[PDB]
Amino acid sequence: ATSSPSSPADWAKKLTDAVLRQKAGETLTAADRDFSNADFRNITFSKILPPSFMERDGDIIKGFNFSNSKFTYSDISHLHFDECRFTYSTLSDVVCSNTKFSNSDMNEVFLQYSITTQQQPSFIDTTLKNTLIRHKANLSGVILNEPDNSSPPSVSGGGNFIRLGDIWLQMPLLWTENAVDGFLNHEHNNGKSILMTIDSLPDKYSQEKVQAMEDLVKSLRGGRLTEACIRPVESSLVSVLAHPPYTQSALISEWLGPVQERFFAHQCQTYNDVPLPAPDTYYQQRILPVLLDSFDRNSAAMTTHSGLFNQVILHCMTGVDCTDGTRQKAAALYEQYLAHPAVSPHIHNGLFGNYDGSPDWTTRAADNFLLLSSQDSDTAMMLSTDTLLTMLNPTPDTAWDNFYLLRAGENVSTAQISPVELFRHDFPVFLAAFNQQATQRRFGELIDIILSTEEHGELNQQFLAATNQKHSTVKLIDDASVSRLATIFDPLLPEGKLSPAHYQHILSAYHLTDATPQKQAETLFCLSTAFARYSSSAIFGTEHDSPPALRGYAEALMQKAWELSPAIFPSSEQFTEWSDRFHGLHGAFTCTSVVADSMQRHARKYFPSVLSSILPLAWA
Repeated sequence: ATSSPSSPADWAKKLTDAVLRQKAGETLTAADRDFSNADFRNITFSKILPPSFMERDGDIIKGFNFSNSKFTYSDISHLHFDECRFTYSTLSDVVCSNTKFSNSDMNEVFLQYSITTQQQPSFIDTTLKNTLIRHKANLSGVILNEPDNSSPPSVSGGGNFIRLGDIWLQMPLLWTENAVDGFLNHEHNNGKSILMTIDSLPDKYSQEKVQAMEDLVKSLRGGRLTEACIRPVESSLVSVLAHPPYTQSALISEWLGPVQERFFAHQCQTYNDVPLPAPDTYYQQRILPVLLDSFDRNSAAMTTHSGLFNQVILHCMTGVDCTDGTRQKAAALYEQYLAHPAVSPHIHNGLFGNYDGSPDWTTRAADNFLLLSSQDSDTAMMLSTDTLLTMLNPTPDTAWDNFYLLRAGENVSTAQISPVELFRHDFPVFLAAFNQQATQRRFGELIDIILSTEEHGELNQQFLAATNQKHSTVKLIDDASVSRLATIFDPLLPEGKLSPAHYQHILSAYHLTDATPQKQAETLFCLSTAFARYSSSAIFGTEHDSPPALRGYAEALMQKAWELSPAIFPSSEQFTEWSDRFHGLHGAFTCTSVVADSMQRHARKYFPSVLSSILPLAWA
């Protein structure tokens, strides 16, 4: 009868029958598709529907009436609903990863869905009149209407409500560290945030977008925090609000002014003397234009912070995802830089750019970059776009002699002076890049000692590759991996302790053969933290499984450090507690990237110089 009024199981079964007949080619009457008042509470639909219903471009649930239904706590992930009515339904705490709703009426529904949801749901040609939605959704295809007179939905707790067209969004009550992250930080939340949600609306609704954003900014201002609390999300904020159509809002623009200045000042403090991590698509499209704008508003910072300035310009010119406008603006700003009294002297007729005191941006081999010294007024470096790229993001085989040293209107000789020494005194960003290359080289050498390239090519390459990313798709927890790793690490750990021979190899690789017991211990501590990270859920381990061979090796590194110089440790049983969590007494079921976190925190506190010189940068 397309019907049944019993349990959730009974409802779900009638729906599956109807949807299967639909798939069979049968045309169902409106009576057959009437699931008004349906009880679908706690149903996992993937367990009751054929696989085709959850696949990309698979089967779809078309033309059903689910008025005033209960989907509470159910799992509708990866389903596609087309031409359905959800009016008055409860979808509170529903798992809806990548669920699509198209051509549907989802008016007056409760849609604060479960945070266990992975992919945002998306809404195409669908109305959400007076609907309370969680602030993470793809609204690229929603239909908006003029808001009515109604009161915000009745709710148990939380903050005030804002309109997004005729949709309701709930604000947090306070903007705590937790709320700031959950609402604003799309950078640390896989591209999801209220900022991205409001911004996903079609361009025909630019008015509604600005209005909703103004209301959020009002909430934010209405008891804002400080620099410590806004700091984690300054980047996410400017990534969206420093672009049209939010630029046309007098209210947003006024608020954003100080936020962007703080953001810019922070970048100047962090990346003037340290290489900016190679910008990805997001950074090139949303952040670089903001940095250009800040330099445009504070032209003095171009020469005061030429380390950061030159990096930004470089990435604007070479990023595959930068707009033409971004490149042109970068070039225009660079011209102002070159016109500066402190820079113009160094522009040397026979070597710079097109040779007429302007760069040649049509080629990467032209020497278009001049970098002022951080210490001496009269000295500069000149190099090509190609060279600067490689010196900022060094590779194992990058040379540090492909630049021109300028001074006194002359191309000076760089023979009989090591790049290191020049960088230390005059070019801090390159000292950092040089040290990064060195640190990577030495860690690589240790990898080669442990994992020979001739026997374990695949693993050596993976161990090497894992050092340049925060996360890994490679997990060494299958039987073959565990067996192979046991073969590599265990033989270096007789009785669970570092072999004396292996310890000497470490000493030679890190040139500590003549060093103090302390510097030796601190180095071993940091290496122990590195291998603890390898074994964590982020790299080669999962959340519930951490390769025992990697844990044993990290533990023994820490033991030898303790033997060498116990005073480097904070306590007797602090050493014991970490040792215990490295070990699998069979009572440790799940977790620790915790040992790595705790140990690393201690390293930054007491020997942050040793840590930075040992740890791969991406893991810092």
